[PDB]
Amino acid sequence: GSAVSKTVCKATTHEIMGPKKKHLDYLIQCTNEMNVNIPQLADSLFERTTNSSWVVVFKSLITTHHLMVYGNERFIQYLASRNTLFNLSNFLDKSGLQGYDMSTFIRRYSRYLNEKAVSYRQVAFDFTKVKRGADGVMRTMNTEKLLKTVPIIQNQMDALLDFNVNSNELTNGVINAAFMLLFKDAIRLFAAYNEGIINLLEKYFDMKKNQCKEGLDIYKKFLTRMTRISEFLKVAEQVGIDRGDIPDLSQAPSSLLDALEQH
Amino acid sequence: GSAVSKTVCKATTHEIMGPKKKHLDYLIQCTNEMNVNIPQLADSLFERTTNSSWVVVFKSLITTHHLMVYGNERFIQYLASRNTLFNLSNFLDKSGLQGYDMSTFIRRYSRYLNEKAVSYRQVAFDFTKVKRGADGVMRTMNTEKLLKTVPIIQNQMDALLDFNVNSNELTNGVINAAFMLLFKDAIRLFAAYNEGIINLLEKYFDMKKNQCKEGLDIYKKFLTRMTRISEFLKVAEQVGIDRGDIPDLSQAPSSLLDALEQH
Ligand SMILES: O=P(O)(O)O[C@@H]1[C@@H](O)[C@H](O)[C@H](O)[C@H](O)[C@H]1OP(=O)(O)O
Ligand SMILES: O=P(O)(O)O[C@@H]1[C@@H](O)[C@H](O)[C@H](O)[C@H](O)[C@H]1OP(=O)(O)O
Repeated sequence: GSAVSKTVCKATTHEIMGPKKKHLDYLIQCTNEMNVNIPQLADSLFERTTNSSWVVVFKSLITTHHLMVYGNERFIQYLASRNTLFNLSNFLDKSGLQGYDMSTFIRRYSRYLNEKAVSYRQVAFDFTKVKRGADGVMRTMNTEKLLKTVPIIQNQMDALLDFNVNSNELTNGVINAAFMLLFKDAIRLFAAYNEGIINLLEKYFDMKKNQCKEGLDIYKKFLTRMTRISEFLKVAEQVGIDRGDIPDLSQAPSSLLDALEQH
Repeated sequence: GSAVSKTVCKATTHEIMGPKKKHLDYLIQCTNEMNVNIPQLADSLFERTTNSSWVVVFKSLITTHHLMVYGNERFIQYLASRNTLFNLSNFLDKSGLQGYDMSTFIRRYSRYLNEKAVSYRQVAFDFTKVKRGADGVMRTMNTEKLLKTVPIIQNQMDALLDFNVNSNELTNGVINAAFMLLFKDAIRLFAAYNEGIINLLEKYFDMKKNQCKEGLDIYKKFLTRMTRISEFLKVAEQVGIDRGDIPDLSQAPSSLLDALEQH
């Protein structure tokens, strides 16, 4: 409460760096205790995003992201259960040039975090954390659910990609911390999108006519998102990310000629 | 040969970013083929470090590092088997201000890479890649070897820490790529140093008098290196590294009072 509320403030000071690890680890522990009240924790983070300063606001967003990623699942479950989330579509800190320039990234990042909660609300699991491989959800899921799901991933991906940053704009510790978390989500989200497309192809020839028509549209939009993701990973390469952490995109786009299996 | 030699050139162009992933992955495959001649591969990288331009030289160093980390063990085994390695102690590119400023980091980075090969030569394994835990080498190694080894780790660590960079000097893609690989080595190297200290303490009370005297000196220098590593991880925090990747240093420095178990 007070100890939680104080940690929230310390994670979101005016200092120009991302939230400190020591504050973030204490918050993560908070989400794992059955006696902590999650809504009060969340409320304190939403209140910090009514501040007028870009630094405070951007740090409150990054804290929320890190908790969705490393915190107990009850945190994102609460965020998904609310009706309204971040309303920063018109944010503008005009106090200095860094302010103006960062305001745009705040808008875009907050939209991605909203879309991340909405996706959890719709399918009741986190695309970034579920079992991959061949024994996983995205690999072993029925054809009806599949057709319903893949388009939700696509949507979460588009909001992520709209962050639209260039290497020459990653110039301070705050936006750099945001980018590192976005990178982590992008690679896990791609893995899951890819798995769904693999299942699709597996089942495509064996399926109803109008189904086939829906699948065709999904494979279609996947190929177009494949090139956007390439551009995103190139910004990561330019910035200096370890090349061992960057996934190899040499997987699944040869086959567009089932655009005729609808004879 | 020619295909290897050409890839080396492409990994080390004048362009101001780290070596591209596609070139690095081809080199990694080269080290895993029984028919590729390792010495010719290595020689081509050493030749690039006689270039006059800081960009070429720094990229040849980073390529060599990435191969020591992700390549087949026969690569680092060859480097350790040579008598002379990098001789860049007097490097200076004076063609522009970026040149002057980067020359110092080239000197320091090349010394760390030399020390990394020397350490492999001395103990016949890579501190960064061996089994950790309780079923690992660093946890289960005899008291004589231990006393001999821990000081080699300490030495490799000091050369790593002398890189001595501040957040405000990480301003281009080349030095940033170097830093990401150094970060990865620093955390694995610390894990192994820590494991050795744990074993030490385990065995300390049950050991010969002069042995005890040696152990005491090692624990001593470990505590002093513990604070340097803290400073290093703080530069990583400032830059924006995901706080989940940064290790928790809340392990093993209470006990200095065996400085008396020598009664
Ligand atoms: O060394 P760390 O753990 O950074 O803690 C620092 C500490 O060095 C000291 O400067 C505090 O006054 C400062 O406010 C605190 O930060 P905090 O208040 O955010 O804990
Ligand atoms: O798209 P990537 O794979 O970067 O390859 C690029 C390619 O886009 C094109 O500009 C080449 O002329 C350029 O030299 C090459 O780089 P390369 O010669 O280093 O392969």
